[PDB]
Amino acid sequence: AEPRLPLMYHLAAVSDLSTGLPSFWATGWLGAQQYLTYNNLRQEADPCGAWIWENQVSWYWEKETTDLKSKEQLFLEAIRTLENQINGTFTLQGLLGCELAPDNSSLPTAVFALNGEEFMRFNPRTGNWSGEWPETDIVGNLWMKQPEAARKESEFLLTSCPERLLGHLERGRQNLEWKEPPSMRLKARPGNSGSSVLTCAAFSFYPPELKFRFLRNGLASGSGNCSTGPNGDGSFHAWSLLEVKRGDEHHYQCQVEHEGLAQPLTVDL
Amino acid sequence: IQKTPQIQVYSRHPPENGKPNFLNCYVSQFHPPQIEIELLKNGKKIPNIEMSDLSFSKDWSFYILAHTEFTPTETDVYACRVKHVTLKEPKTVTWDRDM
Ligand SMILES: *[C@@H]1O[C@H](CO[C@H]2O[C@@H](C)[C@@H](O)[C@@H](O)[C@@H]2O)[C@@H](O[C@H]2O[C@H](CO)[C@@H](O[C@@H]3O[C@H](CO[C@H]4O[C@H](CO)[C@@H](O)[C@H](O)[C@@H]4O[C@@H]4O[C@H](CO)[C@@H](O[C@@H]5O[C@H](CO)[C@H](O)[C@H](O)[C@H]5O)[C@H](O)[C@H]4NC(C)=O)[C@@H](O)[C@H](O)[C@@H]3O)[C@H](O)[C@H]2NC(C)=O)[C@H](O)[C@H]1NC(C)=O
Ligand SMILES: *[C@@H]1O[C@H](CO)[C@@H](O)[C@H](O)[C@H]1NC(C)=O
Repeated sequence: AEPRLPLMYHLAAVSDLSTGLPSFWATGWLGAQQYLTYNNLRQEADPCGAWIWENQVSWYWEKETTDLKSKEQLFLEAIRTLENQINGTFTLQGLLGCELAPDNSSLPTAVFALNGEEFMRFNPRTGNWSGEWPETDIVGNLWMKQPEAARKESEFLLTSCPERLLGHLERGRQNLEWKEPPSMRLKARPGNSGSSVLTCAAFSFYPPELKFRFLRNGLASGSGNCSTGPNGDGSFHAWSLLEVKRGDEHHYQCQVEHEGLAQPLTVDL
Repeated sequence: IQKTPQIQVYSRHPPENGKPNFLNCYVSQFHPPQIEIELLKNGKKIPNIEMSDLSFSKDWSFYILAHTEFTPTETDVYACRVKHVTLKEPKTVTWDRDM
């Protein structure tokens, strides 16, 4: 029901290193903000942004590093296997994590993809990997060569995850309750023949959920073509474009809705 | 499967000539992850820029952000240039001050 805060890890590995990418790397997120970073050319998991100042139990960051070094070995070996029985290059990705149940117990997630498409899944309550593709077998078989693997992956999801999540909900309450509204601007510029383009821009807001609505003489008139992107410091940036008749620009306004605003904010040219 | 990159350029704070700010080039929705990106000032590469961690979304496609400190002026032109397997030639995109 209520906003259910998720904790998720994003994992990847590649064979082609001609553009300077490391062979394996990962990031970790609490909802929409990044709290962790890690890559094989450095061997250590580090906190990001404000999390650098969170008060944690002394072994916290050391345990994140070890659980991740484990996953790195499974991924890199899976790549070399495929590179032996098949021709070509590969990219392997994983999405692992959880959410808290009413009794503070875990609700898990575990899916994998090869060269851009889902090809496998893992069930922690039973310890098994599934899927329906020739590669599913090549990889799943490799990972079953040692029984500890299945057990460790099961613990990471059903014990560790809910533990770290309840812990951040406690020590990082301040960061997690972040509700900052956007700074706004509305401007007009030349468009196609006989037209002007209006751009509604929103700067430095958090969380990312936001809603744009253009108004004409005070009435709803469309949402426009919109997009959003990261702003460099953890906050977000978004914009929406609407095409209107040259000379009628002054009739239009922009209105936005966001959690950090007591109510909708209306903006002028 | 391959996917061509979407490329977007914008500033962190509302822009003003003669005032310090930060320039962003957001590259997303691509696959494979191998890629090259550079920021330009009047046709010439700008040295020592920064780059976020390479991440990805629910549909598996990749994304990343390139950025640097800068002070806009009336006459200087800023742009972003990228190379990727899905592109027959380098793609250069100019900054639009209204974004
Ligand atoms: C809001 O968002 C709308 C939708 O979002 C997406 O839209 C798509 C299309 C992308 O733009 C995404 O990025 C958006 O997210 C948005 O869309 C609306 O606008 C687009 C863009 O105009 C519409 O579709 C476009 O159609 C183009 C048509 O291709 C020609 O033009 C391109 C240049 O723009 C060329 O790159 C392309 O090669 C082609 O060029 C022409 O080719 C002709 C044939 O070869 C050639 O003609 C011959 O010429 C010779 C002489 O040389 C002879 O004369 C001969 O007889 C001729 O036949 C021409 O010379 C040549 N022209 C040039 C200049 O070289 C696509 O290329 C575009 O990629 C794009 O698809 C889109 O359809 C429309 N939306 C809808 C729903 O219809 C909308 O604009 C946004 N609104 C706002 C306010 O922002
Ligand atoms: C779950 O955690 C909350 C917050 O500490 C606590 O009040 C509650 O007793 C715990 N267990 C259950 C079943 O709610």
